[PDB]
Amino acid sequence: LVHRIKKIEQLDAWLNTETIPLPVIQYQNELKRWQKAMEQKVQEKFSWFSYELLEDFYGITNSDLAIFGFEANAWQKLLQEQVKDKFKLLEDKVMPKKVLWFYAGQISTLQLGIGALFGFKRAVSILQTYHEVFILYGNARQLKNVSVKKEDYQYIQSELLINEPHKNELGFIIYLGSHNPIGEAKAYCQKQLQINNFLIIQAREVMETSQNWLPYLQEINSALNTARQEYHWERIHLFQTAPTALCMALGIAVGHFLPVDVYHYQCVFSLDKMLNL
Amino acid sequence: LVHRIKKIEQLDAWLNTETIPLPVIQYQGEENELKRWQKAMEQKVQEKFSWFSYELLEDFYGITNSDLAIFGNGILPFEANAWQKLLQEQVKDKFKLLEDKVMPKKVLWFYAGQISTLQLGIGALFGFKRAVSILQMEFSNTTYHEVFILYARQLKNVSVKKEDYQYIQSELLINEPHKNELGFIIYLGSHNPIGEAKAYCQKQLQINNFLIIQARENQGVMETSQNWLPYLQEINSALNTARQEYHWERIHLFQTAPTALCMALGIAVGHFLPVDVYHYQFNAEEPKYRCVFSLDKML
RNA sequence: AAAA
Repeated sequence: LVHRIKKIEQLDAWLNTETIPLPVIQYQNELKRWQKAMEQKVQEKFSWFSYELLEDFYGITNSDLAIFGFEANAWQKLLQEQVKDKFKLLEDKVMPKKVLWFYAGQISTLQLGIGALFGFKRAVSILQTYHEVFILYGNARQLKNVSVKKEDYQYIQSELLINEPHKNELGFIIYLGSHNPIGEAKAYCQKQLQINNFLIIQAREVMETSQNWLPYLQEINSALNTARQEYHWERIHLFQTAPTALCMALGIAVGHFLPVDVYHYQCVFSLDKMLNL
Repeated sequence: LVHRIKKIEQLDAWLNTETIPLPVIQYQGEENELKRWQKAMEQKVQEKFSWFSYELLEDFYGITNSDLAIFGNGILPFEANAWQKLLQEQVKDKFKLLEDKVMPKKVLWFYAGQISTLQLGIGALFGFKRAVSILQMEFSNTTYHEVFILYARQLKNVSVKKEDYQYIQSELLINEPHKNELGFIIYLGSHNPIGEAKAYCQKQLQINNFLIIQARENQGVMETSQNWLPYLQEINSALNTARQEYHWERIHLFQTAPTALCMALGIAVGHFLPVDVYHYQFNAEEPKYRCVFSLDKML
């Protein structure tokens, strides 16, 4: 029931628009504080948007846009319980008009699985006061640009170290966070999985929040494809620190195609198993 | 049985036209996402033929959304016989039956698909004798774009030579001239298959001759507004030039290519070539490649 | 490489 309408233009904007935003959060009363900020950020671009108006027009409640409640079976269960069908159900609810998602998240490692289940085919705005940092609407396809070679790298440096060409097990290191995991990741890969192959990605010089973060995704995708061009890899394990937006977009781009075992630092799930679980 | 039509302009436009769009799509998953995909495709077709509608299609030729969808429930099993059964029970006669459904009026297929490897078989069973608009979703605005227009001779053009290449770069590695078999590798997507397919060929097919095709400048992103017909022209010219000075008894196809490009390549090559297509399955144990079908065994 |  629509009863929170105040301005007459609000009804016109809510009934004669092409895209209806649905801000979604990934939180483990803090949701109310997080959803208030998320409702304000979309209000910057859509002053006609309101959570009460959204629940009146389409029934998308506040709990309907948030999944709450050694990363393990608990992590994969929270992944498959609501996240797997959330986007499909919400897009089914607003069936005529297109959907412009607004995504924020909390857990870095779980954000990779959330993005992989989320897909590369969603017009999204990934926000990181919350500031939008990933713009994949309006331009989106550029997220999968792997054309940037190793020589013309501007933001980050990639180094590939291979010690067992016969063994097709490569480690994935992305040093784009707070604490450098390079030594710990090397010890873990050389001690537990006995993997001597690592694909480290480090910064060339945390980030500029105001600026668009697409070149980071383009550079990591290009480095991964360049590494996979000449050699064969059966399995990839990540060992990284990253912002929510960066890993979320990496999961969006790489997706479920590559055989990847995402681990969390303080395996858990499999990127190819998101479509299987 | 016209009952879901309100205006008369759509009625008269449907009655007195020559081309009737039959937008056929392929999906593997849930029916709700199939309905959403069909709705987006219907919007794209109405952008060009405003009188089009699924309800009008059903009221005019008695044809539902099922006939326009190559639909399968869940993930396709990673078995060659399963893919062959899908190609034969569904795709082998689908286009023939849809063509026969509307006999006096020409059909204009507005095609998009989901599984890239399947699109080669769809194009092979499709044939160059059908004028077709091949689409590709641009994800900035969540809308299709007509990247191939065949409504078709320039589809099967050859006159472009290697020195005049502008879009793709092609190389031919012939290390064993005695062996009359090579692997066709295409990389015009965002996940490089060169290493994995080369390892598969050299460890499971014992083939050391390759035809590698990539993009020249912008690999992984192709302008969905611009026509992709030159891309396929370059690819087909490279393929035929590789088959001019050499005889290839059998070809092996691995590709990370757009769905639109895959279907365009399938319709250009057709079944007049000895190629086995190998599909990469994400949720599969190593080896993740498998000869799902052969291009020369369709008929 | 399962709407690239």
